[PDB]
Amino acid sequence: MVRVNDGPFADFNGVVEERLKVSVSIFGRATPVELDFSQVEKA
Amino acid sequence: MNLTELKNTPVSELITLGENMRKQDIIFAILKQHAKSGEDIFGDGVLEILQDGFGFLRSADSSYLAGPDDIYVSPSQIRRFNLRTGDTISGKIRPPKEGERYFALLKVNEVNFDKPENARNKILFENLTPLHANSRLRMERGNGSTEDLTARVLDLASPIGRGQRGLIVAPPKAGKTMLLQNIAQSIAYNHPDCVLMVLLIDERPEEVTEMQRLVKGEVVASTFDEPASRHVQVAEMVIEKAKRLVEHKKDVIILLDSITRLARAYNTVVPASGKVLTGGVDANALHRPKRFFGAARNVEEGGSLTIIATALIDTGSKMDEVIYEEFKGTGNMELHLSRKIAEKRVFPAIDYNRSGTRKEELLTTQEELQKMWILRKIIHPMGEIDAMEFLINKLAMTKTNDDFFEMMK
Amino acid sequence: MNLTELKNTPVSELITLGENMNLARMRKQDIIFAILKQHAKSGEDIFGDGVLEILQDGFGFLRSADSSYLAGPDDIYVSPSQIRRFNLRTGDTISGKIRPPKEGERYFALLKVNEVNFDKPENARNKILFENLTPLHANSRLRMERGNGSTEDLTARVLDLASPIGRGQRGLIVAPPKAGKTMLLQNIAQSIAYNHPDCVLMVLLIDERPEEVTEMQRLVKGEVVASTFDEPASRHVQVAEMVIEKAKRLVEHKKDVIILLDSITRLARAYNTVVPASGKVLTGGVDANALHRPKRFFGAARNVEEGGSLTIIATALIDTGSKMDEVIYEEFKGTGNMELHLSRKIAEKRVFPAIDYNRSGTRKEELLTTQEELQKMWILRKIIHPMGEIDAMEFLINKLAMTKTNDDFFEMMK
RNA sequence: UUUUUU
Ligand SMILES: Nc1ncnc2c1ncn2[C@@H]1O[C@H](COP(=O)(O)OP(=O)(O)O)[C@@H](O)[C@H]1O
Ligand code: BEF
Ligand code: BEF
Ligand SMILES: [Mg+2]
Ligand SMILES: [Mg+2]
Repeated sequence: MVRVNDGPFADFNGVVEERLKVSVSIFGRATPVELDFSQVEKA
Repeated sequence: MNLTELKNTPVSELITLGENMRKQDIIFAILKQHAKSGEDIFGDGVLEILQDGFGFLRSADSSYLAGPDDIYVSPSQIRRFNLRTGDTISGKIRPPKEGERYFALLKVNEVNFDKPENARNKILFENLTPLHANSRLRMERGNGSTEDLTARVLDLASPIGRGQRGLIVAPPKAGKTMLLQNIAQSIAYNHPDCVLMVLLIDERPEEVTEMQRLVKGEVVASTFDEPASRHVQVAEMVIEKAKRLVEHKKDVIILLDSITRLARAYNTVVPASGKVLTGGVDANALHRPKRFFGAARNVEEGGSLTIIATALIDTGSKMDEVIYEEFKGTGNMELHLSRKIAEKRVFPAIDYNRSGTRKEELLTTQEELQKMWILRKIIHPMGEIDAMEFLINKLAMTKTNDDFFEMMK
Repeated sequence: MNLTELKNTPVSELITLGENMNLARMRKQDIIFAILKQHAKSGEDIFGDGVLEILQDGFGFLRSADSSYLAGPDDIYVSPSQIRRFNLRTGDTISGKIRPPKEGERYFALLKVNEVNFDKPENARNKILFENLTPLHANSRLRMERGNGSTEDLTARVLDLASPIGRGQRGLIVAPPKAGKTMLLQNIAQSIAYNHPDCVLMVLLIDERPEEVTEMQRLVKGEVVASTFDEPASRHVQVAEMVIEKAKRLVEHKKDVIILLDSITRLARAYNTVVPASGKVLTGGVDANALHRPKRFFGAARNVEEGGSLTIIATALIDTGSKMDEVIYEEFKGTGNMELHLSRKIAEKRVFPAIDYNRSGTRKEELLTTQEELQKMWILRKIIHPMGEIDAMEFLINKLAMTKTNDDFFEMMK
C-alpha cells in the first residue's frame, strides 16, 4: 500500500502494482496512475 | 414623524391618527398639521440629480421613479456634501409653500446611513483599486435540503466571490430565474452582512411578487409591461446606489434578471451610429451595458460590488449570442444551464463543462481546488445529462460537499 | 526639483518639505504648485517632463503617465518654435526646465529642453524617420525560455518550440475567451523582463478587465498603459495612438521596443466605432475602411536594418459567434508573421498551456533559429501533427516536464 | 429600409 500527497491524487491511498504504478480508488472508478517515489509515501 | 413611515402604515391607522390631531391627502394633511405645531417633520429617499443642478429624493414604492411625495434637494445642499445620484438621504423636511409642488429638504441628517461630513471626504468609486475576487461567497446551506443541491453544484462548478461579475447563461425555460432565487436564499442565510439587491428587467410580473416575498432584501423591478426607457433609467439608479454603498466599504450584491434584456433596452434607446453588428445590435449599443456589468468589482480599499445576471442563448436571434459573448469577455464567471437537461426534468440543469470561474484559486482552499479539479476531469467525458445525473446522485448521498469530498477518498 | 518627482512623493513628505521652505488643508496638487512657486522665487531652477502631444494649432503639451498620457492639470506647454527647432513630433519624451504660469496663463511652460528621447536634443534634429527605416524580417531571436525549471516556464518553452519570437515580430495570441491569452501574455512579459532587460517593454491594455491592469502593473518590470472597458472607444484609440508613436520615436533612437497589446481585436472594434461610415460594410458589421488604421497600428511592428526594432505581441479573439472577430483576426494574420493559437477544448480539460500546436507558427523561423534547432522543431512538428489538440499538449508537456531546458529535451530526442 | 451582415 502507498499514499499519494502530490497532485490531484494527493490525500489518497492505493497499492503499487509494479515510476510507481499506483491506482487510486476515486468515486467508483479505479484511476491507475504512475507517481514518483517522492510523490507518494509508504502506507 | 416620517413621510415614508406614514406611507407604509395602513389607511385605517392614518385616519385614526389624523382624527386624534385619498390616502395621499390624509398623509399630506397630517404632515401639515404636525408642521403647524412647530414639531419637526422627516423624510428620506434615494437622490436623483436633474440636469439643472437640483435633485429629488425618489422613493422605493415608485421604483425610484418620479413620485408625488418626492423631496426637493437644492443645488447648494448637493455641493455642500458632494452628493451624487444614488445617495440614500434622510433629513428634516417641510411641506411645500405657496407656488410650490414638493416637500423640501431643510437639513440632511444621514447620507448613506452615515454622517454627512464623511460623504465630503471619501474615495470615489472610479478611483477604487480593482482586484480579482478574494473572499469566497459560499452558497451551500449545508441543511441537507433538496433545494441546496443547486447551491452545492454551483460551489463546485463556478465558485462566487465578493466582487464577482457572473452570468447564469441558458436558453428560455432552462432554470435561470429559479437558480437566481436559490442564490438569493443562500445569500440571505449565509451572508446576511451583504447588501442584497434584486434588479428585475423586462421579465415576468409574477416573478416580481414571487421574488419580493421570497428574498430577504430589496427588490427593484421593471417588468416587460414597461418600455425600454424605463428599464434603462431604473437600472442606472440601482447601479449608482450600489456604487455609493461600495464607497462606504459595503459588500453589495445585485442579482439581475435579465441582463440580456437590459442590453436590448440600451440598444433600443442608443443613438443610431450608422453601423450595425450581426443580429441587429448597434455598434455603440453595448458600451453602456458593458459598463453596467463591469461595475461589479472587488475593491482593495474595502467592500465590493457583485453582479450575478442571467443571459439568454439559443434564442434563434443572433443578437443574444453577440450580447452573451460580449458579456463573457467582460465578466469572470458563467454558470451554464442546458435545455437538453431541463427537458428531461433533471434539476439543476447545469452544463458542467461550460460553466466555470476565472482565478478560482483565489476563492478556494488548496485541497478544495484539487478536489474540484479531479471532479471536473471525471465529469468532462460524460454527456450533459449523464454528468448531472451522476453528480446529483453522488451529492444526494451526503449533506455537505465536504463529506462528499471525504467520500471521494 | 522636478514636477513628476513631486507628484510621485507622498503628501506627508510634501507637506513637511513645504513647511521647511498651512498646507494641510489644501489639496495635494496645490501643495506641489505652491512648493514649485516658492522654489522659483529663490531663483533656483525647476524641472518637468512628459510625452509630447502636438495640437492642431501648432503648439503642444507634455502629457504625463499618471493621466495615461491624456490631458492633465500639470501639463507643460511646448511652444511651436521649440517644436520646429528640434523637429519634435507627437510621442517624443521631453525633459527640461520649466516655469510656473504667469498672470493670464494656466500651464507650466518649457524654458529649455535638456533631453529628447533620453538623448541630446541636437541629435533629434538629425535622425532617420521611422517611415524611412528599411524593414526586414526578424533576425535576432527573443528566447522566452527561463531555464529555471519553473512550472510557469512550460508556457515559455512550448512557445519557443511552436512559434519563435524575434525582434520586430508582428505576432498574435489568438484564442476564444478564457483560453489563456492574457496569462500567456503575462508569462511573455515575465520572460522579457528576465531574459531581455535591454528591451524597452510596454504593456498596452485596451478594453479589458480592470483587475488585470493592476495585476499587470504590479507583475511586469516595465511601463503599463491601460484603457479598460469602463472607457469609451474614443479613449482607446487616442491612448493607443500615443503609445504607438512613442514606440516609433524610441525605435528612431535604435531601441528595441516591445508592445504587449491586449486586446488588439477590441482595439480594432474601437476603430470601427469611430471610423466615418463609408456606405460599405463588410461581413460581421465592420466598415470597409475601418481596418486600415488598426492594420497600420499592428503593421508598425517591424525589424529595422539601421538599428533597433518594434515588436508587437497582441491578443486576438475567435469563435465568439460574431463574424466581425473572424474578419479582424484573418485580416491581422495577413498583416503579421506569428500566431500562437490557444484552444478552448484544451483549456476546458484544464491542460495548460492550452496551445494548438498545428495552427501556431512563425514565418521565416529559420532566421530566428540555429540549423539544428530548426531541424529538431521540424521533426517535433511532424510527430505532433497526427495527434489531437489535447493529446498533443498532454504529450509535449509530459515530455518537457522531464527536463529543465529545451536543449536537454532535444538531447533526449536523440 | 433594400443590398451587405447571411
Ligand atoms: N498557464 C495557466 N495555468 C493555469 N491556469 C491558467 C493558465 N492560463 C489560463 N489559466 C486559467 O484560465 C483563466 C482565464 O485565462 P485568461 O488568460 O484570462 O484567458 P483569456 O485571456 O483568453 O480570456 C484564468 O483565470 C486561469 O485560471
Ligand atoms: F424564459 Be426564461 F426566464 F429565460
Ligand atoms: F476573456 Be479573455 F480575456 F479573452
Ligand atoms: Mg426567467
Ligand atoms: Mg484576457
